[PDB]
Amino acid sequence: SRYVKVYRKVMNLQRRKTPLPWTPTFLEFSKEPSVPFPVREKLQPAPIDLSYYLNMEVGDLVEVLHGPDCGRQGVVLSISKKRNTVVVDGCNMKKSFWNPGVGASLVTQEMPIHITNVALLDPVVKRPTRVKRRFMMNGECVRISKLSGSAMPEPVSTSALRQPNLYQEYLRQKALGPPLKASYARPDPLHLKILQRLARHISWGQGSPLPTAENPRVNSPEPMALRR
Amino acid sequence: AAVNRPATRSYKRPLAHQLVELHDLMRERNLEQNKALEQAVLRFVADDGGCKRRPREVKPLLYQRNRRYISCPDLIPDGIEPARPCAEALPDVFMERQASLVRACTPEDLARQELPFAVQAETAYRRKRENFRRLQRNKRF
Amino acid sequence: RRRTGMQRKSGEIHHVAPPRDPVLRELFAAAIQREKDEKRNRERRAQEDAAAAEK
Amino acid sequence: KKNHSKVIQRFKLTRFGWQRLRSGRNGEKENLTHKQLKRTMGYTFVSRDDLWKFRFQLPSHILRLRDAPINRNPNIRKIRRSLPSYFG
Amino acid sequence: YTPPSKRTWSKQHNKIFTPRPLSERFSPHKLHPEFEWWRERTVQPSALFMG
Amino acid sequence: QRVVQKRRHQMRILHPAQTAYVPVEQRPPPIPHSLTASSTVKRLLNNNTVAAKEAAKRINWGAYISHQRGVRWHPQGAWRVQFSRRNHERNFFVRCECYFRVGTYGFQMAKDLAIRYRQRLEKEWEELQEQWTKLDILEAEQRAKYKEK
Amino acid sequence: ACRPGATRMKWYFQKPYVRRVKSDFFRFPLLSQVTKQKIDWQYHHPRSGYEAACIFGPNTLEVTNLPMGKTCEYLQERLWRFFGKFGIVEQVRVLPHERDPYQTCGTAYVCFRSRMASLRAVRLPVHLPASLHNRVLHLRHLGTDRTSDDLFYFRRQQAISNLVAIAQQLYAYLEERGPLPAHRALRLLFERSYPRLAWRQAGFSVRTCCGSWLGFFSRSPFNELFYLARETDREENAMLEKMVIFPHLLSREKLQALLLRAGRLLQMDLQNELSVHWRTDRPPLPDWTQKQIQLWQHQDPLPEELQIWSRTKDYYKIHEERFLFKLKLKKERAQAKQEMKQQ
Amino acid sequence: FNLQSHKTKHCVRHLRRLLGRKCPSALLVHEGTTDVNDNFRYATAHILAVRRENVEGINVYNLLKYRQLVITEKALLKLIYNIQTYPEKRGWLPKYATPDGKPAPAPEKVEGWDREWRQMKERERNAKFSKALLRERILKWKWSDETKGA
RNA sequence: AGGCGCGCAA
RNA sequence: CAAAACCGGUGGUUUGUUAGUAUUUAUGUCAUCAACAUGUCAAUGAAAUAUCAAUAACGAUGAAACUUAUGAUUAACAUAACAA
RNA sequence: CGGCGAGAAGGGAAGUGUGUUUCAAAGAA
RNA sequence: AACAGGUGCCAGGCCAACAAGAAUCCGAUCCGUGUAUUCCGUAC
RNA sequence: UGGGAGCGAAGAUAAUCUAAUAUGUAGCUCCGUUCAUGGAAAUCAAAAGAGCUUUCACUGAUUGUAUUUAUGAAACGUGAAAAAAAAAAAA
RNA sequence: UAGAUUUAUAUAAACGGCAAAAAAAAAAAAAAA
RNA sequence: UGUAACGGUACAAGCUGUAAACAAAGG
RNA sequence: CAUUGUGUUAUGGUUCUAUCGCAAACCAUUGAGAU
Repeated sequence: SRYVKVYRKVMNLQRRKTPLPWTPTFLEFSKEPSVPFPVREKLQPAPIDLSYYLNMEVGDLVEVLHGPDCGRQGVVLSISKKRNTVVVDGCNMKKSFWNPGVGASLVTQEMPIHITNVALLDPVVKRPTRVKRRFMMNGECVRISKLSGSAMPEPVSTSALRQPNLYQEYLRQKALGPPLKASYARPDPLHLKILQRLARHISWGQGSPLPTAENPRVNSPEPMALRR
Repeated sequence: AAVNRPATRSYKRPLAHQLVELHDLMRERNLEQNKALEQAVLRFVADDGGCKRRPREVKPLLYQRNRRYISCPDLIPDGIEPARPCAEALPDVFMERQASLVRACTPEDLARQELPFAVQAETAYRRKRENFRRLQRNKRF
Repeated sequence: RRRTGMQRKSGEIHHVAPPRDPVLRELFAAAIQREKDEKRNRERRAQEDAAAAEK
Repeated sequence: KKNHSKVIQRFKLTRFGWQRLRSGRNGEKENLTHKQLKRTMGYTFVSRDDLWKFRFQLPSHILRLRDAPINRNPNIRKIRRSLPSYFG
Repeated sequence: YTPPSKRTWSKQHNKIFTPRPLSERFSPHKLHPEFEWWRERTVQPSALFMG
Repeated sequence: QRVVQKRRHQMRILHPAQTAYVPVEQRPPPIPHSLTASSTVKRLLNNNTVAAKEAAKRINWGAYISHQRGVRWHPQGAWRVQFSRRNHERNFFVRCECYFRVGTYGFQMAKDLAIRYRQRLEKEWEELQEQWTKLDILEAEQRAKYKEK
Repeated sequence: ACRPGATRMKWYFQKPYVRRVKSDFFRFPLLSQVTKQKIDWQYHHPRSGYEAACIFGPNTLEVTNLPMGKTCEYLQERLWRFFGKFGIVEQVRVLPHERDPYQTCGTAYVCFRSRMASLRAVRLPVHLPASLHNRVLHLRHLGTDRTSDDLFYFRRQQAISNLVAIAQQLYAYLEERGPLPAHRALRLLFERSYPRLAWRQAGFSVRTCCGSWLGFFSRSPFNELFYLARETDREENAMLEKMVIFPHLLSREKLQALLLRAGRLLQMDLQNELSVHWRTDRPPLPDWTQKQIQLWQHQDPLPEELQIWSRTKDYYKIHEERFLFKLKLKKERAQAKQEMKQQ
Repeated sequence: FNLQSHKTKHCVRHLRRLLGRKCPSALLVHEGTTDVNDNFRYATAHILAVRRENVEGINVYNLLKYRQLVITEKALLKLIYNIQTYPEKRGWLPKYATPDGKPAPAPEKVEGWDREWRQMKERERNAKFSKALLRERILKWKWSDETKGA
């Protein structure tokens, strides 16, 4: 069929983050105005943060309900309220990349799971449950699970949960660029300092001759001077 | 040209000691004031030989309409105000200022016209260099 | 937010922190005090002119 | 653009015009004389009356017609040699 | 028509099938209305004998 | 493919005629183009024949040449005198369309009178320009005197 | 496009399990040493690891480390082929993955006809090729607890390195002290044990790579370095007690090449004993049986007569004369070559 | 365009001094690195009558839109270089297929290279055997049916 | 990268 | 030949001043189904926290009123007043 | 002043003259 | 000139909690965010 | 879902009509869209070479199929985008 | 997140043969989705 | 999730659930 | 050149629009946090 190509083009226009940045160059003008914008329906349900109403916090034990990790149990490490997504320990191991540090050639790590695909676990029955916040007379808050009526254990602490995020380090290094030459990366502090002194003279010398063994005198820079 | 190249495996760049030695040779031949050499030194120092790296930053040309405000006092010496123009308005260029804008040409003017673009660029570079100045404060006199 | 929130006279405003170096710190303090002194000079001149006009 | 794959097969574009074979090339020819047979097996040019068809059947192959110049300036005519000057 | 490949020529019936969630394609980072997340499920007994 | 058709004749590619440059110290003035509007001259030019080419040599084309700007020949059978000027600042627009007819005066006499007419028009125009400059200076003097008060 | 058949298989990288809070059993339960999975006292039962013995009898081996991306039936056939080398295999079973019944969890059970066959089979681990993810299958006999020797390959690699070092040492000693008697020269040679490389008297690498010092000397390329000359274990000792080792005068490059060659040959010897052929000491198989064996791994090409219909009408003339004649000419050429092979 | 103060009022006063109090609008052209500084970028950010541009973004549209053009010397030289070297970049000028890219010397002609042609023209200039020469040419030469080449 | 054109004279 | 980020919080810009708007039933049909009814939530006015006084007249407020303010707006079309 | 050579499947395809070229119906993000 | 909202209609300086004019003159009948002139704020 | 899978029409062009086009389109059933499709050569090519897969432009409306109507993002190839192969014998 | 929060929307599928009544003794019993 | 039926509320195109617009001052 | 017509004006008739809204993208800042 002779329409698949144009259909794919117009559909990619729906995902394009137009306008994209464009570097000016002499006698060249951007095509961004000619690129059309994506079309969307603006009358939709308002944003919500489902974690607030579900009483789900980092450090809670949850079970993945659907997908290739069905039945797997892990501790929540991160919650995105805007995306209503959750990172679960050892689940959705989808993001693999060249190792930015020491160890094996490749490293893989979790990816967010939508909060609706996950459920809190009852401490006694260990099945999907619903957690409600109750308040005592003094104002102490207690999270109670529907299935057994048990109080939720305190979330695992950030100190225990912490792990480095190697994908962000990989992204940082990639943004920096390809690896440097070993010779270029070798430090040369003495010659660098010589060049830095020369650069100081070049930038702030106002075109005075460089010092020599014959005349090492110090040339006084001129001030801007007021108009009179 | 090369100091601006990336320091990756596929580029040819001078090393720091090579730049120092080249500067020394030009100094011995009384060419240390070379514009290209000076600019190469500056660009090399700016990046420390290309070892300190940052994402490509673009200095803004326009700002958003209702941007935030950064409040800072005038960091200027005392008793200083911008200079004031002479009179109110200059005479009309076409109606009264025609004679002042035209002058008979001379061989010196022809020579200045015939001067080359490299000489013009060096003149501009050295002029900016010499005129890079600033206003002093009381404790600097 | 002016689209969904209240009306506000002032946008987001930031005041520069002072420099750590003592010399630049002293110069910055001098500049700030100069701004304050100019404002107070305006106010005092206004008061003096008001009194003179009253008399 | 789009060209006619059938029309293209019967014609050849040259620097002097479109060329074509002659109907009767593949027909009965026992009663033709030698002159007529030579002309029949030769070639000829598409008539100017049939060129408008090409404009739409073979868009990608254009022959730019070139007739003789038509200049009515009296000074270029042979009678100008009998005049002491030009007309202007 | 797309000719099959080494990985694609074998297929199961749309309704009579062995469920294999490990290999079935899924997008866990999206909301799926078909699963009715809002709807609460009943916790059945985990062991039964004689019904 | 944009193939330019070419014509061949006697085993050569035929081209439009094209002549070279013949330097001339002083090219004489052309015979007026107004003659080509006459029926006789039009037929002479349109008939490429021996009789036409002999009549062309018998015709005295030099009598129609005017050595005066603004005077020339018209198919009327007369000498046309023209003089056009536009002065917006003084609101003065002149267009002379004078005819000196051969039937009325004579070929040569009409030519002479037309030339004299054009010369007089030029002289009057010069004098009028001088007078306008003088009047303008006077007007400036009056405006300055008024502003004195 | 549609639901996936057994041709489409997926698996994902397993994150190593870390009990971040040692006391929090609810969120970081203990692993079971038997099942190597998190303990679930609520919904699981204890397993001793001998349950399959009651199903498959005493002559049973448990196989572990089986790879992903393979059907349980394909793996069963492959394991049957491998373990047929030791005797009659009554049965082979491969446990499916909890999350994909078409793939394996990594465990299998092999039931043998004979105790001796099972015991012989358990001795060495099973090294698989790249297509099987280069996995080394670990074997465990359910009736005697005997396990495979998972370090055999790397211990033999260390032994080969030790043998090369021994050859170099002996050549250096001969170059320094000249010809030496065998019983005195052999005591100057040392090897480094596996895996921590502690110095030892060189007597184990020789017997694991060659079987004896005489074998070491008589097997190439060490007989191009050394020359034994006359002036059971008892015979070996007596025979060595009356010899002198003489060197073959070599250059550095030749000696280095010889050492590399010795390493390569010993490596080949190591690979042979792990890739022994599965048809060894077995009767020939008919052509139909061989085709059935092949079909477990490869499918024959579809008939060209059926294939011709795929030539799209948009650009092809189906059943075209020149194309069909080309097919006939190719068939004739193939038949002629086969006739030449027959004759 | 290097300024020592970020205050809009000082830059407004400088612009008024240079261009007067009746300037409709201005386009300020600079290179970006050492021709102008962040103080200038801050000061001009609220002068709605002026627009800052780099040398790369100069257009007939900008020049027509903004009444005045205020250009630094460095930016002016950069613009002049770009304008003068654009034809070479776009390939509107001839190349010489030499390692240096400059023209090579024109060789001399071999003596008598056209003597036979001159003699043939001299023979044919008699022109009295016109039909005979025409028939000779018809026999010798053939019109080509191709559209490219001879 | 590619496209069109590229004297029939000398 | 010149020049050389991730998860929360807070605002702004663009989409979008250049584009459009979509949630409730009156009415048809056996049913599938079809289909922009009735200006606006809103007297007028910027303000009713300017409609007070009052049988009537003169008054009050208001820029404009018992009214070209106590709903506005062509033509066709409806009625009158004035004119030779 | 480089020497008889470092385990390359006996199978698929390519003109039917295969002396030659290419691939291995067998594996991961 | 998009230096946004509101204030009787077109307001950078009247309100809007952080800058800056109750600025002056001229307006049929009320008002003016309007015309003209001018001062001031702005890393908004 | 002019994306992918299955089944699968007629009004319209052919100046009737058949093929072909429409079109593998509409309706119907099923996937649910870059965390996807697909995929690391028993590939393509010439006697030189390229190097999984994918996207864009050109080659080109060319070579093709249809042989009254039309269809044709062909193959090799060229210039770009993106770049990846395979952590992994146990511990 | 102080509490409370009726009824309908035919749901053992947070699940697995298909097939009426979200899942029905074997067989009769039949399928491009 | 979304929607609706009844009921309460100015007998309603709004709000709301028999606690039907409000607890924030408890051993 | 009518009181059965016309000219001019007046009164009716008459279309109904008062933002109850404004990222899922990008820019800039700022906490926690990693290096």
